[PDB]
Amino acid sequence: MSFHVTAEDARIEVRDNRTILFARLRREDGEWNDASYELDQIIGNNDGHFQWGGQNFTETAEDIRFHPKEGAAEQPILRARLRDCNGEFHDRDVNLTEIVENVNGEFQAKF
Repeated sequence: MSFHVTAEDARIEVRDNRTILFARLRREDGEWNDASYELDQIIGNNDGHFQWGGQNFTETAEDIRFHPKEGAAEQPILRARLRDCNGEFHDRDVNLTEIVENVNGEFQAKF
């Protein structure tokens, strides 16, 4: 059970009302380099529904927590409370690791 060796420092943060994800990534050289990339251009909130597309949903969301590995499943889910168009806020979750992948300490959006 090893999705990709192991994920360390793989957490997101709120920077300038924008989502920012940083983590140690390994390049083909076999070296581990800590990279940081804003998820604000990858994830998004649509009227309270979690829809990753490219929005600074981080400002319209709370409880900004990312877990790229869930127990033995190593399920990468992004948790965030979004506020629905009615004004109701609820926590949502989406597979962020499946959105962007590691390309030698860099990120690439598959969606």
